Amino acid sequence: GDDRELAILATAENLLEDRPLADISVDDLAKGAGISRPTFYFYFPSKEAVLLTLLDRVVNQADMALQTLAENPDRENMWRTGINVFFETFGSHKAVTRAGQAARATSVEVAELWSTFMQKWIAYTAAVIDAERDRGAAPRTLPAHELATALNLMNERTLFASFAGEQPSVPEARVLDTLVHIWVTSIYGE
Amino acid sequence: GDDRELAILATAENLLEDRPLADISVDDLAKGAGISRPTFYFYFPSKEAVLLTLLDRVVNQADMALQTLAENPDRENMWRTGINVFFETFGSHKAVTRAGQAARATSVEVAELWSTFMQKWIAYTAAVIDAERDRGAAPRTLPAHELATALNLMNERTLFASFAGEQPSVPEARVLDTLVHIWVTSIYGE
Ligand SMILES: CC(=O)NC[C@H]1CN(c2ccc(N3CCOCC3)c(F)c2)C(=O)O1
Ligand SMILES: CC(=O)NC[C@H]1CN(c2ccc(N3CCOCC3)c(F)c2)C(=O)O1
Repeated sequence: GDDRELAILATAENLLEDRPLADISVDDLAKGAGISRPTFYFYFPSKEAVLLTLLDRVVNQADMALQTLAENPDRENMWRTGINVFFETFGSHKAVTRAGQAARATSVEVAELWSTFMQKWIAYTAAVIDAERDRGAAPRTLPAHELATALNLMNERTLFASFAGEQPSVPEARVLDTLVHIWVTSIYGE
Repeated sequence: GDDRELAILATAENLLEDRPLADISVDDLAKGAGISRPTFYFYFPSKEAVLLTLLDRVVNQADMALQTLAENPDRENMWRTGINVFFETFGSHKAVTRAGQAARATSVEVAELWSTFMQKWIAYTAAVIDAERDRGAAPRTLPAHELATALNLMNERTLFASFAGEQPSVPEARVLDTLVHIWVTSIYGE
């Protein structure tokens, strides 16, 4: 039962590494999962729903890793370890990341899923900036929530350009340092 | 001759304010332009080609405005006036901007057009950062081209989220100040 669904999900993630979702059929997904097409539709209403579940797993993986960091005890290193959660989680799931990004234009559930977790991560970013200002380590410059929004959107666009190998992009081996520098200077700079 | 093409372009930009390109037909474009459908196809092979021409006009408008600034004579104000070129140009063409962004996923000519001008604007950003470092006004921190890439991708994503009213986004009345702060602190901060 659970294994057939997992088999579908594993096949989809494996097939997404070689071609986009538009070049993958339900028959492809069923074959790689060792099931029939009617059996597929018992577990998922569409191949788009399979992607939604894959993306949901990846964004929740990143969210739970951030929560783990948040519950635990320099300033540059604090932000680097946190940004790294997203660099490593989405970089370990590049095919799903890329396909989920492109799905936002056509899937309201995917758009709402991405929007929901971006709001959460921006609010937590803003809370950390506020706490940094409260203790006197960061200056009171921009409204923290607007600063947090821009920095998070930067990371979204820059990480996914690097993972997709877009032209232009920051080389993947340089993107962590690049983002950390911009976060640290814009949060602590006066 | 030239007027019929211009009439097609004006109709498309006007129709794109109320609905996406997928909800606009060649018959819509021909009717608003006061021509027949075969006459439309004399001027453009598809409605996607009409969008390409519209976007080409907008990115060249922004590029030429930047060139005008570049040929002419504080540091925060220098970057603000330059970022404003893109805020005003694309903000005066929000429907085309939005439709052209979404077209990158399906149109190679649109993707290459956006990629071409982003490379140009990143290289010019990097050259200004370098000149700022050469004269001693900016510290030698990140490689200037990688810094320039991240900042330009930030502006792309943040401007277009604000113009589209996405959730999350920086309010349009705050996005110029937000971006200028992040550019200035990350270029001049040590
Ligand atoms: C005190 C502490 O633990 N600091 C670590 C920071 C990291 N971080 C954060 C949030 C969202 C993101 N992003 C970037 C990538 O995509 C979306 C969200 C991010 F990179 C980093 C945050 O608030 O905690
Ligand atoms: C000395 C001088 O004239 N400085 C003004 C700066 C502004 N600027 C620049 C380039 C690309 C962008 N963007 C952001 C929006 O989308 C893509 C490119 C930008 F905002 C700003 C640049 O190099 O000149």
